[PDB]
Order: sequence, then C-alpha cells, then structure tokens
Amino acid sequence: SGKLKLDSICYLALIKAKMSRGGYAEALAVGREQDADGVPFLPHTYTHLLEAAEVADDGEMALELARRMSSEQWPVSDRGREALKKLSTRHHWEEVAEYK
Amino acid sequence: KALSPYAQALRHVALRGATAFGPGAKEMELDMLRKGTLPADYRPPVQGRWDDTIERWAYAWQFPAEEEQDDITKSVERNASGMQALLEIGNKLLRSPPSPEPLSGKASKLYPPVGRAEELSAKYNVPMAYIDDSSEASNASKSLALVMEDVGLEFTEDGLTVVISALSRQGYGTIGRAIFDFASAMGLGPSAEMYRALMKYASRRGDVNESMALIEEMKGNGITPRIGNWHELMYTFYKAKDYPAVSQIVDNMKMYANIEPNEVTFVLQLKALAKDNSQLNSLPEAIQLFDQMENVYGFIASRPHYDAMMFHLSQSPRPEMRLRCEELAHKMELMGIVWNANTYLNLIRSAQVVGDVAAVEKYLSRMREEGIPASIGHLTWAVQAHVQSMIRIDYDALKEKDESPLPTWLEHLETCFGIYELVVRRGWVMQLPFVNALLRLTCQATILSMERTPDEAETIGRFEEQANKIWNHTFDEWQLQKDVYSYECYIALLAHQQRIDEAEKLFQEMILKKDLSPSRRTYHCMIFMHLSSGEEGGTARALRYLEAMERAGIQVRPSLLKKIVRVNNAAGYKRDMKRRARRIMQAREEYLARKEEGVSFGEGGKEGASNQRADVDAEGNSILEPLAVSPTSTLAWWEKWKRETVSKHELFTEEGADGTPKGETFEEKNEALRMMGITSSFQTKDLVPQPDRQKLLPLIRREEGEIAGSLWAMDGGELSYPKDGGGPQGWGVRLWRERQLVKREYQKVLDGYRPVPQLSTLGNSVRTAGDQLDIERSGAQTPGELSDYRNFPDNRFDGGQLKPESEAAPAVPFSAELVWQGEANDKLSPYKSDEEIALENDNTFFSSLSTRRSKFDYLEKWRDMYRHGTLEVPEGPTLNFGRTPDDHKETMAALVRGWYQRNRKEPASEEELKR
Amino acid sequence: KVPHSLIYNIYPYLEEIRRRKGMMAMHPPGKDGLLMPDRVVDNRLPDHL
Amino acid sequence: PKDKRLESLHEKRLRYLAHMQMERQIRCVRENAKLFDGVENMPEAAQCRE
Repeated sequence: SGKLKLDSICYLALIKAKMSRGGYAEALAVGREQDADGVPFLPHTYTHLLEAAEVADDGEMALELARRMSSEQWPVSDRGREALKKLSTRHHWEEVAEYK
Repeated sequence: KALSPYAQALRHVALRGATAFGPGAKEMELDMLRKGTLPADYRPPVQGRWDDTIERWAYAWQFPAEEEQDDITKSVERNASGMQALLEIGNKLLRSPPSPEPLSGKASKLYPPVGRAEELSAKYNVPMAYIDDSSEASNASKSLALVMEDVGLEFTEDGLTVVISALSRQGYGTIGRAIFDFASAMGLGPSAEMYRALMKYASRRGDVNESMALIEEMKGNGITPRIGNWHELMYTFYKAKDYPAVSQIVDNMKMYANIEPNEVTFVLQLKALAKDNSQLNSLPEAIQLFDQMENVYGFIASRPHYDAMMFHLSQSPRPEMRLRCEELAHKMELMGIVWNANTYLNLIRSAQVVGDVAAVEKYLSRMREEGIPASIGHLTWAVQAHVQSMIRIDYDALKEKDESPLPTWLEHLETCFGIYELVVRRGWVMQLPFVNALLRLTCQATILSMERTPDEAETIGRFEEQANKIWNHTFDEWQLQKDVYSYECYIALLAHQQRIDEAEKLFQEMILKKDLSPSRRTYHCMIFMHLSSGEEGGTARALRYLEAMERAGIQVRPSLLKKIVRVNNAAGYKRDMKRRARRIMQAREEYLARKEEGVSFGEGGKEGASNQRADVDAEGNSILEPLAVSPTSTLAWWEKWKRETVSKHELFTEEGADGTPKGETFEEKNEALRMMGITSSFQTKDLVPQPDRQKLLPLIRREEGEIAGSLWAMDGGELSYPKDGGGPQGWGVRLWRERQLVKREYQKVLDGYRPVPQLSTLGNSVRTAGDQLDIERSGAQTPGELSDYRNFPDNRFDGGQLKPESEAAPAVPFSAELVWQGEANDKLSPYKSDEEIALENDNTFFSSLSTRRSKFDYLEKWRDMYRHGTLEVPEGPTLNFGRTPDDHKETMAALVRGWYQRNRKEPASEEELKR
Repeated sequence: KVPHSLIYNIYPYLEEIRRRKGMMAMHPPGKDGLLMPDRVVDNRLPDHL
Repeated sequence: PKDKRLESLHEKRLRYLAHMQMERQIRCVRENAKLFDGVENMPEAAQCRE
C-alpha cells in the first residue's frame, strides 16, 4: 500500500473483496482511499462503487459519484445504469436536481 | 571576526579608553601646530581648503556613479488610477471598435465628445489620430490622449510604447494588442519599439510561439527588427528555460542581421550562460565572453555584468573560480560600485559551495555593518553552507582519532534550527527554498549518519523523524507547495535507504500528477539506486532512466558515465551475493529433503572402503599406504573440525533481509561460530586490527622494503632479510635507512603533524633514573602525563599515583563573560540583526537608537553621552593585549570593578525592593 | 572549452564540438508550436514505469 | 548573569569551586595527618588496645 503506487485495478480488487463479504459500507472507504492517493477513477471503479451504494443505501455518496461521471465524461456501464435508477427511485435525488 | 557593530563599538571603546571620545588625530595635530610643539616628521595642516580639495580628489576616485533609472514605465505601473483608466479604454476598444466616419459620430455613448480627413492625412503628413473630425475614433483618441496626459506621456510614437509595455508587464496581452491596433489604424505607425512593447508580454509570460509570431508579423509588415526585438526574443527564450537559444540568437544576429551587440546583449548572454546546462563548457565560454567584451569590444563592465558573472562563478567549487569571484567583487568595490544584497548573495553562494561557514558568517557580519539588511536567501544559502560543511568533514581523520562526528552534526542541526526559529520571530513570510534547505540539511544528515555511523540506529531514527517531520508537516504549515528540489532531496534520501518502490512512487507522482520536470540530480539518484541494488534488472532500469535523460534534453556528463561504470563494478559484489543466496536456498531445500529421505544414512556406510581396503587393491596385491600424521598437529585438527562439526546447511534457516545470505554482520558470524564450536576473539569491529591506520609501517614498506621479512614464510625461504656479507645490501645500510625514515617520522612528530608517542621500554631504560622513578611511581603512559605529574604536584594521590583527568578543574576567568567574548561562542550571532542583539544585551536607553544601525552611530551617541556627562568612561585601555606578555592579568585587573558591580547591583536592587 | 574535451575520447564531448543551438529547435515541435523536450510526459518518464 | 549563553561557564565555575573545596579539605586533612598522625606510631599500647 505505502510503498507501491497501486492502480485503480489494484483498488478494484479490494472493492470486490469488500463487497463479497457484505462490506458495502467498507467498500466505499476503498473509493475514498483511492481518491486520497491521487489514483483517478475508471468506469469499472464507478461500476462497483455504485453497486456498493445499493445495499448500504448511501445516496449522499452516490451523489458525488454521479456528478463525477458527467464531469469526466465516462461511459456508464449497464450495471451502473441500474444502480442509478434504483437510488433515484428511493431518494428522489435526480428528479429534484434535474440530472439524468 | 563575527562581532556585532554594538559589540564592535564596545570593543572599540574598551581598546581606546577615554581617548576615543576626546579629540581626533587631526585635532591633536591642529593643537600641536597652534601651540608650536610639532615635530619635523609630522605633516603640518598648513591649509584647510587645499587639504579639503586633496581629500575630495582622493575620495572622488572612489565615488560611485548614479545607476538609478527613472523609468517612465514603472511610474505608470505604480499609478493605479491611470492604469485603471488605461484598462477601461482598452476594454472599450477591444469590445467595440470605433467608427472611422465623418460627422454625427455622437450616435453612441461609448465614445462621447470631450472638451475629408483621409486625404488631409495624406497631403500634409499628419496622422489620422491627430485630426479631429467629430468621430467615434476621434473621441476615442481624445480620451486616450487625455488619460495618457495624466500619467506623464505625450500620445506619440514613444508614449504608446510605454503604454503598451506597462500594460504588457501586468498581463493584459489582448488589451495592449487592441491599443496597438487602434494606434496603427489611426496613423501612428507600427514601429519596431511598439512591437517590442508587444513582445514584452510574451517575454514575461515565457511564450516562445507568440514572440516568434510577433517577429514574423513585424517582418511581414516591412519593419526590420532592431536590437530590442532580438533582446526581447532572447529574454523570451530565457524565461522559457531555453538557454542555448539565446546564444543562437546572438550568433545569428551578428551573422545575418548585421547588428553589433550592446552591453545588454552581453548581460542577457551571461545570464543565459549562468543557467546553461546544454554543454559542459558554459563557464569557460562565459569567461571568454567577458574577456572579449572588456578587451576587444571595449565595453566597461557595470553592475549587471559583474552580477551575471559572479552568479555564474559562485556555482563552481573550484578554488580558482572562487578566487575569480573574489577578485571580481574587489574590482567592483574598487571601481566605484558599492556592494548590495545581490553582491553579498553571490559571495555567500561562492563561499557555501566549498562548505566554508566562517566565510559566510564573515559576509553576514560585514553585511550588517554597512546597514544592508539580510534577506531570506542569505539565510537559505547559510543553511546550505552548513550542509556542504557537513558534507566535507574529513571523516578519516576522525576515524584515526576515534572521535564520533555526532556532536558536529548536532551543532549543525541546532544552528540551522535556530535560524528557522529566527525567521519566524521576525515576522518574515516563509519561502520555499528555506524549507527546501532545511529538508536538504536533514536528509543529508541522515545520509551521512547512514554512511559514517551505521551501528547507531537511534541517530538515524531521529534524523529520519526530523526529515519526515519537515517533509510531511512543515510544507503544509506555511501553505507551501513542493517543487523539483524538494522532491529531489527526498528522492535522494529514499534512494540512499534502498527504498526503491517508494522512490519510484514519488518519482511518477511528481512526473504524472504535479507535471514537474525532474532535475539531473534526481535522475542520477534513480540511476545509482537501481545500479547499487543487486537485484536482477537494475541495470536494465538504469538504462531506461538514461534513455529518459537522453530524450528529454537532460545533460549526460562523462562523469556520470564513469560513475555508472564504477558503481556497477562496486555493486557486482551485491549482485554476486544475491545470486549465491539462491543456490544456498536450493542446497538448503535439498539437504532438508535428503535428510528425511535417508540417503545419507545409506551413504555413510563405506562398503567400498570395506571391500576395497586401504592396503589391498582391486586385484588383491599389497599397496603402499601413507603413514598417519600426529593427531596433535594443526592439519589433523582441521580435518577433525571438518568432519565432526555441523553441516553448512544447518547454520542458518532463513536468509537475510534483502536477498543476501546471513553472516555479513558480526552477530550472525558469532552465532555461526558458536554453532561450529568456536568462541571468536573478535566479537565486534572495535577488536579489529585495521592495518589502514598504520603510518610508519607502509612508509617503511614502500621505500626500503618489508621490515618483518619472516611474516610470510612457508618453509623458511620466503623471508626478506638483508645479506650477511655487508656492503650496500648488508644490515648496516638497511638499518641506517630505516633509522632515517623513523627520523623523518619523528621530525613530523616534533612539528605537530603526528601525535606524541607513548613511553617505550627502550626510551624509559635510557632516561635519567629520577625520571624512571617518577614514571614507575606515577604510572604515566605518555610524557604529557609526566609533565602533568610534575607541573601539578597537588593532583597526585598519597602513593604517588596519578589522578585521572576529570578530577582537575581550572580557574574560569570572568573576562570570558564579555559581550564580544559571548558573541564568539554564540553560533547564532551572525544570523541575528542589530536590534535583536541590542535587545538581548541591554534593552535600555543606552543601546536604543532614535533607522540605520552601525558602529559609528553608537560611537557618536556615546560621545555625546560622555560629554554631558551621563556616560562615564575609564581612562586607559581596559582591554590590553599584544604589548606585554602579561596582558590578560592587566585586563582582568581593569575589569574586576565593573564585573563585580554588574553581578552585585542586581541583588542590591532586588533587596532594595524589600521582599 | 573544458580541457578534457580536447584530449579524451568520450562521446558527449561531441556535444562540445557543435555550436549552441536551442533545445526547442533541435527537438521536434508539438501541436501548439515549439516545446521543451522535458515538458512532454513520454520523454521524461522511463519506459519501465 | 541571566543570559542563555553562560550556562557552561557556570558549570565550569561550579566544577572549579568544588575542586577548590575538595582541595582545601585534602590539604587540611593531610596537614592533620602530617602534624598529629606521627604520634600514632609512637602511641601508647593502652590507648591502642582499649
């Protein structure tokens, strides 16, 4: 961790390890650890972090994630599209902000 | 000396008594001439006005010229209201251009009036802006001229050059370009100087392409570029860190443009050569260019030439270039050019690169004498002087003396951290090179502690703790951003610690994220870190770093190539250790396998030796068997130690920390010898004979020959002894030449180059019997101990035995408590200002001046305090030295009263308060 | 010149033979114009990283 | 005297004063053993035995 400049793929394997045990709240901390290390976010990182906001119901976490995909102009995966439609139904945050 | 001018004034009055506040020498000569008692060898002041003229001539030979420049551009830039009005007019011209139209030009509110032209401008040679036809363009030119009259200009070809240059030096490229286009459209022609004022924006910004586009634009409009345009192009390439391009522009301007260079051309060329790292010959090219400017061109070097030359000469740590810098500074002060902050900064830069803290402290003490205040960069290069002094400690002489260099490192740290505490106490804004110099100091102290004292792990831990404290918290404390040098020092620290992954991580974080171009030194660090590491592929990665140096314009020096070859040949040992450890682990695994399979139990039975006996051959005849050796011999014990001891694979289970086999340190060596049944006589490296410390023995072995001879003798024939016949090969000439070499060494002992030898048995047996009795009753090893035994008879015990050195305490004189004696042992007094030292010493009306501080201001104040008579001065020199051999006794006899009053009136004032 | 460039056969001394030319002029330009060779990432970064 | 550059001089002065006190004690006890301990070898047997 401290010695090697790890990749977003190296951070992604820690995200998939946390989500396999039901650590969806802890999997979002890996995304905050990747952001603190200066490693940029790839579309496979947004695919698994938006899935971690489904079970954790962290709608405020996915508010910063969805605004970051539009500013960086990434293509959204099919697993990331359904993750945004579920959280926009529960929290109703896309309808009051007009972001689709 | 590093004395403050307050302490210099105190020492001046202490040297001169009450005569310093009396009449001067000229007044004494005037009184001796008026009274008539003047000797013949004295020069009489016969005329006042002619002696005044003589002194004015002799002082006018050193009187400085006036180098102050009344720049109209800087005066326009300091005028905020005129700059805001020019920005308003430029924004109005850029957003909407006026209409070059006849009457009814009052149709818009953008260009209101304030209180046939196209052929009128062509017939009578009048520009279009100078003709008022009640237009929007005429009202715009009237408003522009009305604003330019307020800043001091004239609305001409030369005034608009100042306008465009003053806008361009504050950003504002499009605004100045719009004003230029409105000027060129309204008859005021686009001269080369207006193009120069346009190019000043791209030169200050550093944009090469905009400056070259302006050069091609003024070439396309039929204007030949003069020397100012090539000067701004050279400054554009200088600001964009393209230093040989300045010399290329100078060469092509001489060749193709046919323009003879001015002195500013030489100034920009020397400024570019001061930072040029494209080739190796920048310093001799600058020396030859200065010589060609002075001798061939006939130009006289002013302060910019001397500054650009001394800044380049201060970078070379060769003593001839430092001597050239000192002679150039002395010629500068001799020719009527006084020293300023840049001159003292160049002198501190020249003195810091050799590690001379005394010269830097002398320059810092001389700088506050003339009233020149010390900036922050002088303290940064003083910290760098401490760095280079820690670098250039001769550690081999400390190894001969068995002295640790640790208190010198602690003093060098404490002085610079005292400077860091000084710069936060004066309210100065913290700069990036000061924190970079502190980080360089701590990282270099950590590297030197790892190199010189590797067994002191707590010292390296404290140095790494201070380095990580500076790297992690200090840069974020003063809101500073790290740069190429701050990454360079920390990358050098991580590369010396062989932390390759963290160094590469910070390297690619510097390159990719912060887009910083790494310097040549931090490329050399990544080269030598992979070269020194014995892992596979370090050479292949060092060549990748070499390719990255080659294709990015980084200079590849031949010293780098020779050091690459030397470091690779040195790290061949580490490579061979890491290669042998793999075979060691293979043999360990094979031994652990075959001791469980049990093939050695079947191989231990010598059935072939039982069937084929030692006395019977394969056919059955009797063969000759060698006789058995004695078991008390060395070879029989060595074979028994080979057979009975443990195996080579059972010594260590795991290997070393970094790829190497265990056994390099002495703990693992002693443990392996304990497993082999050997108690080693040399437990640590203190019990190592170290034949590199010998001085007399290699001197004897070089000239004459081996003095031992029988040191390496196998069977009695490899001994080097003189012949038995005599002559030049006999014993007498060899012993005579050995005695001559020992006489040279004893002459070196007498002159103080070598330490005093201890008392030998041959030396003691030839002495006077009373000296032998004193030695045997005192136990003295050196004759210095015998001199201490004789000159201090009350020091010994009752049995005549000598007491240790710690049981004696000499008398401390009070004269070491003086101000100039306290500033010499402070080690922070050259880095303190006059006000801080005057606050620390007195903090009363006596040291307060009421702003310039110097020695003569204190003398002029204390003279008026003496004649009033609020200051009482003792008559005669209270500080006496140099005249009589007993002068410190007369000095202490004149200072008992003042020191006793200083130490006794403060308890008297305390007991006067009636506690 | 330096004296060791006049008597010794090392190849970067061939850099001392030619005249001083600009580093933006010898290296190929970019999309915006002249560019320093240390400002492009692919030159300063080694290939193993 | 209340200056932060004069601590080592005060330590050396304390060492000098303690050395002077120990030297005065050594001198006076050696004087008492020179003038009066010569009678210890010529002392009576009763004062030694009791």
